[PDB]
Amino acid sequence: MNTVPFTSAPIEVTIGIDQYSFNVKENQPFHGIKDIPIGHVHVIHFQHADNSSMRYGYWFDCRMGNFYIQYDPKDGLYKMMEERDGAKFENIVHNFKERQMMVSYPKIDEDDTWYNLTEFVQMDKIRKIVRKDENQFSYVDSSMTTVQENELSDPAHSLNYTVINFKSREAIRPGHEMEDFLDKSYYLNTVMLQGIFKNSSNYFGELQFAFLNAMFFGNYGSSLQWHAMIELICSSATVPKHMLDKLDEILYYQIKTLPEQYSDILLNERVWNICLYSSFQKNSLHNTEKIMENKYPELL
Amino acid sequence: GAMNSSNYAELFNNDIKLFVDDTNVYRVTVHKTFEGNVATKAINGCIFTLNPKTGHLFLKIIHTSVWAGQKRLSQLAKWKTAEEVSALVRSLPKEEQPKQIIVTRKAMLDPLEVHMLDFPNIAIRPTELRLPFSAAMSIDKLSDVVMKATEPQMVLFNIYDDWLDRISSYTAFSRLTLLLRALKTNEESAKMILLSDPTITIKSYHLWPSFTDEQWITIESQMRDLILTEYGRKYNV
Ligand SMILES: CC(=O)NCc1ccc(C(C)=O)s1
Ligand SMILES: CC(=O)NCc1ccc(C(C)=O)s1
Repeated sequence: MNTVPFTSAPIEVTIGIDQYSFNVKENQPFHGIKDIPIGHVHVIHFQHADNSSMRYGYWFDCRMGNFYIQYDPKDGLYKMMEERDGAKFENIVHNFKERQMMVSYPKIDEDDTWYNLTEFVQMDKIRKIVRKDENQFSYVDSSMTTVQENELSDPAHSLNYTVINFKSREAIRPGHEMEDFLDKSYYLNTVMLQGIFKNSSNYFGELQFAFLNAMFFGNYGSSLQWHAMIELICSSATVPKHMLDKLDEILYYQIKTLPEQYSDILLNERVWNICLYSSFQKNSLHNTEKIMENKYPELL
Repeated sequence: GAMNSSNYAELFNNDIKLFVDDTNVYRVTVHKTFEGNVATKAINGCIFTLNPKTGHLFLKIIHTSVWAGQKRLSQLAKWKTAEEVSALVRSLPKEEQPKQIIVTRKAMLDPLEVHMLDFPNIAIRPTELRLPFSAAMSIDKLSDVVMKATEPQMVLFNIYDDWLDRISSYTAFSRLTLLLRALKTNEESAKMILLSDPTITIKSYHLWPSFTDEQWITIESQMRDLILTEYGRKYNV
């Protein structure tokens, strides 16, 4: 188990660690988070008590280094940093645990939620979508736009998501205009899977990354990406059977985890009704359709 | 975006545009089978592609053989329309291509946009106008060439005959839409009006009779009466 210590908590802030969150009061004696499960990527995110504008946070993998959080009073945010002096880090961590100034990552032993939301997400692949290669962790916030959003403005602060556009030359083969637009299997399987991602794990990882950034940061372009990658599968008549079964599980745990009161802005009515009721795959997402219908039957 | 009353004069400026109407592309007669089931028999149709400024109607005739062995023909028809319009644009020199294509039915937007991805600079637009282009098959000479066709074919017609020598394209378009609206509302009455006077002929090469300016006023007024008429007869007013 790993630790992300905090230098201090000078400003009142709601702190998230994966799907958990807790309030820290201005200058409350808080020195970070302990018992973080190794083996998964994680996100530690922030929403200031005084300006709920800008949720922001860091994707990180404790196997890639020793990371800590330190408030920057100039830039006005909690910043993730890497400690290269490993003994200095061990020394610091140990003191804070002994004085019990850390909250424990509070995983129920029955609870595979975080795994099921991040099964295909990889910090090294996270660095491909959020470009800032001098850090091993990745910063994301509410306002960051995507490369596609920027075609339609700072490219350094962008989410470089794979471009999906159903009315694009990439999506449509000359001579199969109707066929390729009404059945997107060519775009999914040849252009995207074989051509860009290489395999479905990679397809799933981007789809998972898009969802989590939409949920934790209310990042709109991420929500667009997540919906686009779903709709591309649902609108393809020819999808490998294991991908459909895996998609149903992915979406099931995503819908399960979503806040009940955020469903009105994170879930696209058109895409979901189309995916569950009209698309080629309308019969293939049994778990997802069952959780959607029992939790958000308003949307449908 | 969409074309409507507010931006009506745009149709007569000097940017080359075309209207596309697909309402006569897929046409069927519905009949009873021997077993007493119902079946359709397709008949030839056409795509109505009209430059409103010049009057040119690039009438692409859709021969029934294009439907052979195809499923979902009402959906195929919008894509076939799009494919033929795309082919037409591609056949044309760059300086003669549409800067805009206006589709009379919103269902044509995605088919056409997809077939015209090679032409990002051509605006594909809808319209809020209720245009009467579906009545184009009530023009005898257009109906004849479609029904006579034995293979795919494109025939260009000037739908304004020689009117533009005497009136503007705005006025010629308004005449055309009133004629078509009349023909759509009561085809028998409309045709009676157009032909009641055997001394006014349709010169072989034209679509409409050779009315003088004053005869057109009369004709245009009678077409208005008809459209008011059938409106009452329809709603009892
Ligand atoms: C490399 C790319 O653009 N898409 C494939 C991905 C696989 C895993 C990803 C994350 C972000 O974990 S992204
Ligand atoms: C799209 C459009 O209106 N283009 C201009 C013309 C091309 C060919 C024409 C004739 C007179 O045959 S008119």
